[PDB]
Amino acid sequence: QQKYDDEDISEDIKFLLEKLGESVQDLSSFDEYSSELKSGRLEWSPVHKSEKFWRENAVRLNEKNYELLKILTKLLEVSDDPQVLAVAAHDVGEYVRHYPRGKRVIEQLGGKQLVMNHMHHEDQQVRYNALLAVQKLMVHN
Amino acid sequence: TEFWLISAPGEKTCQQTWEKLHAATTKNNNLAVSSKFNIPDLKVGTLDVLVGLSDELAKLDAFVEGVVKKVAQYMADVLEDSKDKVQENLLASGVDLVTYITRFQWDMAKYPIKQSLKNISEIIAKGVTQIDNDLKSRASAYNNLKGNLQNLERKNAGSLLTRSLAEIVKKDDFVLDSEYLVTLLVVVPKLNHNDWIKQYETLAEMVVPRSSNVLSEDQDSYLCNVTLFRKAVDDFRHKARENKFIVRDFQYNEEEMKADKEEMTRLSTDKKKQFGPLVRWLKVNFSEAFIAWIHIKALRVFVESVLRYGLPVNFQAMLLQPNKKSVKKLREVLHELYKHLDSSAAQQEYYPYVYYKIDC
Amino acid sequence: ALSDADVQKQIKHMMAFIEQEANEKAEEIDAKAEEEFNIEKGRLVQTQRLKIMEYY
Amino acid sequence: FVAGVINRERIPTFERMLWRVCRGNVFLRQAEIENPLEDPVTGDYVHKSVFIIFFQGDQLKNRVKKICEGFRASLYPCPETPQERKEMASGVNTRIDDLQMVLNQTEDHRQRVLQAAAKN
Repeated sequence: QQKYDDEDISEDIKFLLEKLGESVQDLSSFDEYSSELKSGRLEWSPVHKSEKFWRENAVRLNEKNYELLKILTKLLEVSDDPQVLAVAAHDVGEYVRHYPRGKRVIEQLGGKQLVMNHMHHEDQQVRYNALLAVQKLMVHN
Repeated sequence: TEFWLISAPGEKTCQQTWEKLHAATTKNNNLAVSSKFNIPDLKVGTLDVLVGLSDELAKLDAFVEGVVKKVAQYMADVLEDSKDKVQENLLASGVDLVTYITRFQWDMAKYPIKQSLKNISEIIAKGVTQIDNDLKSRASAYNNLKGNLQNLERKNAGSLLTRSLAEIVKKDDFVLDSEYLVTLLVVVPKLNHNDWIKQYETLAEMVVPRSSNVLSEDQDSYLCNVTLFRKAVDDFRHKARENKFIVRDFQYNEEEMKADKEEMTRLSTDKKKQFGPLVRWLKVNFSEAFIAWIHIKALRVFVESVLRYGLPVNFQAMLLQPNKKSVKKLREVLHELYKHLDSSAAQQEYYPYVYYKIDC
Repeated sequence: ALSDADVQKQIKHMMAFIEQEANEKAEEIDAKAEEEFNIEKGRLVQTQRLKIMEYY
Repeated sequence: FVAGVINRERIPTFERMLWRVCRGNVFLRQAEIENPLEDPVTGDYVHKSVFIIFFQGDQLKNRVKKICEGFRASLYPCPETPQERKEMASGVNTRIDDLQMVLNQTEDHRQRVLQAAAKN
């Protein structure tokens, strides 16, 4: 934002910004997310805020036998880490704000009863993410 | 010619018959006229399409009226020995409006009894569209004739400056069969009668002195003949325009004047030749329209009837001649008779009894 | 405006309307049944006529 | 013939309008609700009373659709005679209560956040 007359550092910021741009594009992918979720490991990353993975690849979140959603659904009860659980709640919130029949899929999976508990699960970061996910959940409702 | 075709729900048919006959049942103590009326009818088993028919039939009656009004405008246009008060209500089927309505029946020729009412409306639609096609074609013919006749009248209009000189130029003063002489048909004001006659002597050489003589007298000016040589015309006209003079070179040729006179003669003959069969065919259309219209109105009445009460054909048809400045009591007594029976509780909004306007 | 009896009268109004419509569809189906009865008679008899004529 | 939602204010006259369409033609379905929630249009608590004229034919059904649309009249409900409709409605109503308590806790979060922000 603050321009310098140092053309050298100008080109430096240029190539760094573009290179880290394609790097974050490479940290923005469906399959790496599937790998991370299958590893029982979740941490706030560009993947968890990767809007292209969220809106364009939501139909991909309907992976075979809904195993991705099943991993999330079983994490809704076996995940005893508040932060990983928060990430899962946010991801579910996205999957509901994008695809309403996926919403009804989750309703069939019974995740709403588990999520209700997160709306009142000690940690205040857990209240917030449960409330936000359900706020997404209440479209057409 | 205000009238109203009244329909009764028909609680007991004889009761409504008595309602539509007697002087007491006639409102205002029989200051108006209540004549009974009857027609054949038909059965309909679906009311959805019936109310559809009701709406399109209201629209249909509408343009139907528009069409015969246009007709009456054409009657006023032609004025073929017919005035707005003479033969205004042509006696269709030999009878006027009132006798026709009281005498009216379903047109068997136009349709049988059992023809479904929707199909009858379709037949009426085809007939009226056909009539309208004929009306616009006849209108085109009449417009062509009238415009041509107006052009013929305009041929004989205007002063002698711009009017056809067909009745004016004569050969005796108009010099033909001479490559030398040629007659300028000068236009000279009456106030300048002797003046320009005198000054035409010396406007140019190769001239005949003072040959300027009156041909035909108009109101403010008059055409006149001056004989002089052909190349004299150029200098003559130049010095004429210099002195504020008028010269018109109307060339003589007898055959086109004869042709125009025969043209206006034959167009007058075509005018009467069209006007005769035209008024006959228009009498035919007036009768046909008027008949189909009272049928349309009767059908629409029957439609409202079947809409506004129970299933049988309990219904009586009537004609009304309202009394002058007493329609208020007519309507009030009709309310007293019918509105309390309309429903246990109690215009476009409230309308316990049915009656629809007519004025030819 | 309408007691129970009068609303029932309107109900019977529509009953009679569907009486007539039911009769219309029933007699239409019957007339079409006889039409197809005749038509299929003609078609089958014509086809067997062709077969037998070929044989002979 | 499903009871709609009208605010009892133009019922005597909307009945007149329904009569001018067809005077006393079909069954009238009645209902009434007291002390209703704040309206979606203005937020008022005007009491509701409704009387509905309904037609089974297609054209007349569409005509009454036009009439009810020409006025502030809601005809959303589409019930069904079997009890399954009412059972699903009751389950939905449990979800409605869930939405109510969700609204409560969201407001709780809102107010605590605003107090935190305003403190500084």
